[PDB]
Amino acid sequence: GSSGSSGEEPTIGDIYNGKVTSIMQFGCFVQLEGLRKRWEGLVHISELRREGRVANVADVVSKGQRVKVKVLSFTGTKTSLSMKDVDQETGEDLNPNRRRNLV
Repeated sequence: GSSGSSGEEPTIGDIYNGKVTSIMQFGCFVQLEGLRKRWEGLVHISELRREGRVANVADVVSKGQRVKVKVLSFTGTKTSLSMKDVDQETGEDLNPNRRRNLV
């Protein structure tokens, strides 16, 4: 039937609020809030700081700390999230330009 109002699943390009549940030596798992369907994504070490040299995620994020991330792409049981893209102040979109990677 003709009906949308998507909500259960996250929207690509949109920003959402989350929190770090597990800090991995590489990245950190951030759980999304609000959405009905509990979604848990992971933030690679490349999605923390700008093109440079990152020491460790430990200092980058804490356990049970509230953070703002953006829905990069959603596919089946795979939910991506970006932190550096979402300013950790007001949650503004720090992505003026971007191009797909693979289809």
